[PDB]
Amino acid sequence: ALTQPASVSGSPGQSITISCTGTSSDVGGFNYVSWFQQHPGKAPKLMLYDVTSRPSGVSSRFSGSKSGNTASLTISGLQAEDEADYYCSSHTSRGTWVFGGGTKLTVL
Amino acid sequence: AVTLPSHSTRKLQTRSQTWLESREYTKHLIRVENWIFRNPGFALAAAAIAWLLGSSTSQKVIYLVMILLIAPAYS
Amino acid sequence: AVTLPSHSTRKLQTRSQTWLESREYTKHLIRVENWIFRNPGFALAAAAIAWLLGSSTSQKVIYLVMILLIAPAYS
Amino acid sequence: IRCIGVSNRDFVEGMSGGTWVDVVLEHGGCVTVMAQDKPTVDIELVTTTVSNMAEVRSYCYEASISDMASDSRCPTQGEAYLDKQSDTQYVCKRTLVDRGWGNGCGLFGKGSLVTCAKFACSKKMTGKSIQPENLEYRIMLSVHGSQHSGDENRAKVEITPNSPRAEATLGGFGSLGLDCEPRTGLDFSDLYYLTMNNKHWLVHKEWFHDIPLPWHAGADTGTPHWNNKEALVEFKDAHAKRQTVVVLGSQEGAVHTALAGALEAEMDGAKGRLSSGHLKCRLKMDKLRLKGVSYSLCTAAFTFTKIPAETLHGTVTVEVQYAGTDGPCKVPAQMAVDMQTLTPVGRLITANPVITESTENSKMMLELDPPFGDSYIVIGVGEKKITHHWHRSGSTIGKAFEATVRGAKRMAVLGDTAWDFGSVGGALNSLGKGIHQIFGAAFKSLFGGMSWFSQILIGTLLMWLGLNTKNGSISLMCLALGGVLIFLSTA
Amino acid sequence: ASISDMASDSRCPTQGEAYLDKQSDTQYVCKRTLVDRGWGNGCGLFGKGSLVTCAKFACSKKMTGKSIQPENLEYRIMLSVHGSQHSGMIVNDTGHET
Amino acid sequence: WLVHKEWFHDIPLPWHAGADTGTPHWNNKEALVEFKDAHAKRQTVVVLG
Amino acid sequence: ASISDMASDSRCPTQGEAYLDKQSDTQYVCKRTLVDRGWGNGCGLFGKG
Amino acid sequence: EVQLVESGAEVKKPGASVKVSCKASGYTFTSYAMHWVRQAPGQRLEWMGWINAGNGNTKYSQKFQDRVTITRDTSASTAYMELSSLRSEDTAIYYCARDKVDDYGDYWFPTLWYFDYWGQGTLVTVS
Repeated sequence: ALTQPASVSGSPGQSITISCTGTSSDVGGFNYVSWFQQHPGKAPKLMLYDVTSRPSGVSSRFSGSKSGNTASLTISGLQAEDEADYYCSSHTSRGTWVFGGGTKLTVL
Repeated sequence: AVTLPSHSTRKLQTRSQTWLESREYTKHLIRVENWIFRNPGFALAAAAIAWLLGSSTSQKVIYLVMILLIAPAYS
Repeated sequence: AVTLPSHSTRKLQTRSQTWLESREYTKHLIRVENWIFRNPGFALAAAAIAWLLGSSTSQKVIYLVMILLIAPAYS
Repeated sequence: IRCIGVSNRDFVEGMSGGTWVDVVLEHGGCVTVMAQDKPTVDIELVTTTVSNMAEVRSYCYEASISDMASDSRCPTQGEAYLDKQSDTQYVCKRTLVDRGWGNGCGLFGKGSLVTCAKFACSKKMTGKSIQPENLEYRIMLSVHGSQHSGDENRAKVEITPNSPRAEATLGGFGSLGLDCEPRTGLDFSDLYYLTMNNKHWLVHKEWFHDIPLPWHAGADTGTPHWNNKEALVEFKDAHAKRQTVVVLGSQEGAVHTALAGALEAEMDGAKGRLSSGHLKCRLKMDKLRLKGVSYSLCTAAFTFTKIPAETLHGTVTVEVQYAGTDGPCKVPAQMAVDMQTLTPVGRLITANPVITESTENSKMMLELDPPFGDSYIVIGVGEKKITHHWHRSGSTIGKAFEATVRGAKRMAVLGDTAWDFGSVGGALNSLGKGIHQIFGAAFKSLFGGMSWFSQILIGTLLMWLGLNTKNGSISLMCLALGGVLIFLSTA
Repeated sequence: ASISDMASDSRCPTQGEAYLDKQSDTQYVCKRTLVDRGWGNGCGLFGKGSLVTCAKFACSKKMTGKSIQPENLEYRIMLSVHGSQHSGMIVNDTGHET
Repeated sequence: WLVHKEWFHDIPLPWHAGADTGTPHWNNKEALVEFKDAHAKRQTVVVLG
Repeated sequence: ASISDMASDSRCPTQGEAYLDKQSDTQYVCKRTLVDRGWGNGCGLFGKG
Repeated sequence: EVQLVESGAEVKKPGASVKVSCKASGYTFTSYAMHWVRQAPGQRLEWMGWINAGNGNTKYSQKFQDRVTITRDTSASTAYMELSSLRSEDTAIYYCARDKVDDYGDYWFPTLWYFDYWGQGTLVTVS
């Protein structure tokens, strides 16, 4: 329901961006945009909520942005422990949740 | 819903009794008497408003009665 | 039964809406308008009865309105 | 926080005792209290639950008749006798019937006919009594300041007539005392809790005792003994020689339309929560401190995370992000025009805003009360101060008019207790409250049995009457009118 | 009446109006009102947003009227004669044709 | 019952009209459903009894 | 706008009202009127259907 | 602290019905709503529905409107999800996530941080 890139790769030490395109009912109209990181085996971990805002015990490298119908997660200073699955989720206008296709980030 | 017009307006007149014939007069009298018994001060308010309207005594009494009937129904 | 006293007499006043709030005004206006529309000749009857009552013009118009309200409810 | 987007929040700016301020809490809206040297606190009444109510007078709104029987006697014999007459479960009716020479009884008088039918209920809509005990209000508090846009900053206070006063401990800000009047909140002991079928209302005592249906007082068990035994049973008469018995159907939508003006309620478990009411607490703000003072100013750069949004009442909410790491430090924020001479215009209804965390990027939310002109939100110290352009629409005259309108609506809703909203307490306030009590008692005695049709009619009538009555009562009738018709058009 | 699966749709203060896909269905009752929104709720602006709620309507009890033309009404008139009949045959309805 | 015209047409209840074929279609529908707006935040739907 | 397969329904002068099964569809514009009918068209009565 | 623990993995033949629990610990269970999210093997996550543990209201997705029933047990602090009429597509991992319920006891609007804590997962194998 949310258009996400299949995979994204970047060398350690540089920034990278993962986009998430939705409609005017889930991502376009609401600040209900969240980004979850999931290492293989573990359950997803809330990396960002409220678009830009992020939880307490999360490194300040993760940033959030939104323009029109597209949200974007930005990782500056790509570290080692960043190879995981990144999912964008949004609470639609009708009161339901939609998730993204998924992005496999490779730090190389 | 809420309005549901009463059929006694178009009462079918025949030898035989209608649907609820034993309840009409007591129905309206009970509504009026109950409302007036619950709210007595409006008797004073209606007496005052009737006194301020109408020249003769009969017109004032008729105004009082029509107010005391039009208030319980909020017609 | 048939009487069933209304609770709008004792309307509980609060910030929030009451049980059936949107329907009160339309309720009473619809009842009166429907009865008058089904029975037009009573407009003439009430006009005559109000004219024969009350000295001044305003008293007669008030009698007209109060009769035209007390009839649809048969109050 | 918890008050920003509420659209029915009121500001209780001011404290002339250096101490307690009276405040009337309502279910609809919330109250932001801002004192001289104390942090802004947002207070809201959230839920009032009633529990273990006693049962009084269940009514039967769907009856059913089981087995009919009848008896006739020829015209000069005693009376028709059914053995089921002395049974108090049977509705019996006696009438006269045409008899003679054809019905095997030789005489031509009227005979007596008795018909009896067994009564059995269904549904049994039930009312219950709300005593001052077993009633509990829940009050939620939040504190402005370091809170992020989305605990030691929030508290929950339970207030029951067993414990009318409480203290909410806000770590670092101290503790806020609430001395409250639970018993005189909504004047229960006139209200019953009514249920029909998984739907519950708050209903008046008199309405519930004036409703014509079969009833029985006390708690139910087994097969009850129904009282009145009619208004659900109709003994119709046939062609002068029979009697038929029918029941009126289900009486439930009739009650639903009869319950116009009664409050809804929702019950979970034995406890039933009301969704409308009011309470009156006095706020002892003498142990409220300021967490922030004695912090050095932040010397870094701020960014605007979203925007400076505008609430319905004109205040601006700004969410900022801090890039430096200075630890807990004051946020230099102001509303200014003429960037050359940064003269603080307006008022900041926020604390001496502070950032709590000490990390790279932190977030803050502060709200401001800007002046009516165009202005700039100035955040930061120098050469790094971000600024935002902001325009406010109203004028002070419009603000005063809206304040009078809000006060009038609060009076229409809250009678005399309306005088206790900024009740810091003088002699003009108490005199106004006393004369308002007197006039309200007189008005409720005279009028107050009327519901926006009766009131609009009698108001227009008193309007005309006072217009043309030609005496000193003109003013009296015009004032009574205005009271009535404002009570109406408040809606 | 009987009601069924409710649903709702809400929008930010400065958007269009809420629209449920079940408003284009003539079996649902829908109502549109204004709701407090903003920032906390999750949409950034503070005005009144728009909310639509719809519920499926079903009737479990029905009531019917029927028109009566003044034709095809049959009246049954019963006739009796004095004279030879004894008291027994006052309320006897039997093979009167004989 | 035997009922008068104009009492059976001035009734505020959801009405079909004549031919009942399949899934009925009730024309009014706002005389039996009440939309109570809770406090600022929501909406609830109930039916009358 | 563009319009598409029109249809219609009709009732004898003393019957209910015409009802097309496509009035329960929110994609059709429908209008109801009265038509002279009777005894030639196949309704034995002469009012307006 | 906050800990959501689900029952172990399960294998079921098609046509059967699975019932997976989610025991909550470390917070007040009555003041939170539990969502159930299904993840296919190496695919997107799928939201199935939620239940308000306070009063008991539930909301399911259109895709599972008539195949899933979510219930709760407050005294035991558990949330059960039952899926009937299993298909080969239903072979996936089921997670449970908490979300704070509004202070009025209703769950109309979710809080900005919806799925702050998750469950470890439970593999349902449809053979």
